[PDB]
Amino acid sequence: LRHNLSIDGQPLSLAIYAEPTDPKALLTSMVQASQGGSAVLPGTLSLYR
Amino acid sequence: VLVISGFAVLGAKNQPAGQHNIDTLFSLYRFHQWINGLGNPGSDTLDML
Repeated sequence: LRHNLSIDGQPLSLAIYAEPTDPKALLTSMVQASQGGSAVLPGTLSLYR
Repeated sequence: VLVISGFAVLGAKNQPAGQHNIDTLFSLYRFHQWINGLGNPGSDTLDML
């Protein structure tokens, strides 16, 4: 009587389902980087044409 | 980016740069997860990082 059950202890009020929050999806993206050139070496002038 | 910053923008515990151990390993793992979750603006995010 105190816990509001039946004669055999079965609950008189149906327990709520408590539907979960459920998982979510994941995402990824691209990443870039930048660089410069190398020092220009003075070409040793040959004799050819 | 990490090597250019020299672990200064990564941080370290009781050591300069970073020693090859579990603390830096976990830090790098969490950092990579954060980079993956960054999203499309992650490129610019790392750019000003």
